[PDB]
Amino acid sequence: ARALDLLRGLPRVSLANLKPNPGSKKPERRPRGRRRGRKCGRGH
RNA sequence: ACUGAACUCCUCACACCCAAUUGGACCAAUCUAUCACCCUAUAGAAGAACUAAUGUUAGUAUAAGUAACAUGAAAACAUUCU
Ligand SMILES: [Mg+2]
Ligand SMILES: [Mg+2]
Ligand SMILES: [Mg+2]
Ligand SMILES: [Mg+2]
Ligand SMILES: [Mg+2]
Ligand SMILES: [Mg+2]
Ligand SMILES: [Mg+2]
Ligand SMILES: [Mg+2]
Repeated sequence: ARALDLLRGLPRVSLANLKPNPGSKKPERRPRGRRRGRKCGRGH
């Protein structure tokens, strides 16, 4: 099982590494900007 | 016969010019948790960034040193005159 030793190939897994899993939460878009929102949920 | 453009070719480098709406990836600053020690990495947040709403608080221009405004005269400030 190469997993544990492959992990041993790095420094100590400190608190600086606990990443949310990619696909954890979709981006919290503030309803604005040049791309997502110009009228923010109501239209003209 | 030329001159005449993002049409096209010419050499690089090409996924870099609609309307809403939707869908994905990055980040301005701050706080926190570990890092780090001239502005820093990665994560959880969240009152999270403005050329404007006939917005409001402070400052300050302009119109401008303009529009408008006051002390009867004289005299040693005794007093006289109008
Ligand atoms: Mg072309
Ligand atoms: Mg288009
Ligand atoms: Mg940045
Ligand atoms: Mg905000
Ligand atoms: Mg402003
Ligand atoms: Mg204003
Ligand atoms: Mg004038
Ligand atoms: Mg005058």
